[PDB]
Amino acid sequence: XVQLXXSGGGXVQXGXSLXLSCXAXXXXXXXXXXXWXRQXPGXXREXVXXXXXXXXXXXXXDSXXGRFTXSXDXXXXXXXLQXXXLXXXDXAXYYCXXXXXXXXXXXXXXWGXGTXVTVS
Amino acid sequence: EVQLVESGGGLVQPGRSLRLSCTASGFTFGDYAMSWVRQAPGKGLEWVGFIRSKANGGRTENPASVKGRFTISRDDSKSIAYLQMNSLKTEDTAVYYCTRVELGSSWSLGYWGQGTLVTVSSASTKGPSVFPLAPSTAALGCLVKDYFPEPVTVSWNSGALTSGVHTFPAVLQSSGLYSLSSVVTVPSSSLGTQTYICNVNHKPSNTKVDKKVEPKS
Amino acid sequence: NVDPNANPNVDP
Amino acid sequence: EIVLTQSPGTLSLSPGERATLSCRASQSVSSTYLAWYQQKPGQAPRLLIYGASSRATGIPDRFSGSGSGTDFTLTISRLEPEDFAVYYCQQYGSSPWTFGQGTKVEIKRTVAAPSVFIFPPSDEQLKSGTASVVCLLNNFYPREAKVQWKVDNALQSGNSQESVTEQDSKDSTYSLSSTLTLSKADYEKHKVYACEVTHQGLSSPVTKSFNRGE
Repeated sequence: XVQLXXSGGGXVQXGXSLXLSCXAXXXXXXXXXXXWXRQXPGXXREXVXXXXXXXXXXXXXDSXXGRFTXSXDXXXXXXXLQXXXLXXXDXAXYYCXXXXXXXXXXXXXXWGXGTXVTVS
Repeated sequence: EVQLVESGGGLVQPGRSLRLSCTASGFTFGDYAMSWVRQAPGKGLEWVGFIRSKANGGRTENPASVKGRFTISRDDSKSIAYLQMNSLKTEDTAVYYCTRVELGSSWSLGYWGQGTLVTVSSASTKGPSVFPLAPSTAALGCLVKDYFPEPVTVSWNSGALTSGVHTFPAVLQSSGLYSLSSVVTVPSSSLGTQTYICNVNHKPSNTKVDKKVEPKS
Repeated sequence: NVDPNANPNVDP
Repeated sequence: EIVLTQSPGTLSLSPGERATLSCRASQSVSSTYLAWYQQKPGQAPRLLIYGASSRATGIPDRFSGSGSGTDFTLTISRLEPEDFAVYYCQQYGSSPWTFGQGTKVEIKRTVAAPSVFIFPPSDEQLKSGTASVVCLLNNFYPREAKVQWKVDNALQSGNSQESVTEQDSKDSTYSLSSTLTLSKADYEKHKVYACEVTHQGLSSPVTKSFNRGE
């Protein structure tokens, strides 16, 4: 019954902005880190950003550092990814995953089906 | 200025005793409470007890973990605080710090010595065996296994190779002997021509070893 | 207020 | 005994930023009886703040404290390079005096997934009667990572030990070595040896493996 659902994707111009969201069902997320991944056409899944528990910080991939911001709303069981200064190479399906390890080792057992982001 | 110097540490077997000394200078030793704090390898700080000044009764307090085994005393005519450590266990292995307790209503630990290491073990002195971690950028290294006591030093190519070198902290094995690895990353295209040697020195056993690490046949 | 056994600056 | 719980365990910040360190007590502690200590790598602890808010002699102005009851805070207004260290809170209002488990202030950088290498036991070691299989995780960040040993698809638990380097001075990464220990007889009874690595920078675990005797 543990399910993740991403939304907020769409089509934007180069230089535009998008705010992705990931809603979790069947479990409160406040105890677990939430990570964003993306998969561009013909390439492997790639880490983007992680929001750890409140106060434990946020970490980012080098390719998005300075442009993306991740945040949490534990009361709504949702994590967000604010994407600014978007480039065509940011086109990908974006996924969120729960790190099942409260010690943050990256045991990604539950994944959403993804939301499409297109920069064209 | 305040100076505190611990001494008396070293290697001791379980069940035996040790007395640590803390030689104080730069202040009126007899006016202050003194306290011992210990830190096991890689862990946090643990209070081991305090002794009050003579003017405040000169009695001691200890936590349950060392109650009945550790006793603090002081010699004000010498400005020395002591920690008598009886019935030692392996869990007592730690760096032991002597500290001065500040005067007044807020008795923090205002000054600390450099600490003295106490190792409780029944193990015997033994030099390490050095085994290759052969490369299949490539990574290679040396396994320095089954030595006692700490420490060993590791260099590569007599110190000429430092880029990409990682020498890891030793782990205490269940046998009571230590083991550590030292690795280095090097260009894969260079393996056929470049010689890589790890230099291991275990001074407590007068063991020095030069191990050449190359790809296996 | 303060446990006497925690106070190193006062004789219990 | 009053348990002091410090959070977060590791604080990842850049030089020049402000550091806010928390110390939560399982019981109410008067601010008069709380202190903060700093331990730099390879050094003894030193007093920073006592009485929750009062500075020790010679401690620079950027260190300040606040709080009362159960929630206490150490603030470093601007991190200087030498401020990256371990910080302990301490209460001395009840017996036993206790310390928190410590908070490390480390340099923040971008996420780097580990490079993984596996090393079979050497033939030299095998003649001795023991076999050590070593898994290396190189130059990753942040520090949290998991190594799982598998021997013919059997997950190994309780027969390995790990060691982690300190943060690298040039690229701010960590490296980890894990050693799986087996008897020679056990080692020769099996074929496939693998270490499986997870890290928050990996979308799926990375497995490096060898077949004994190839």
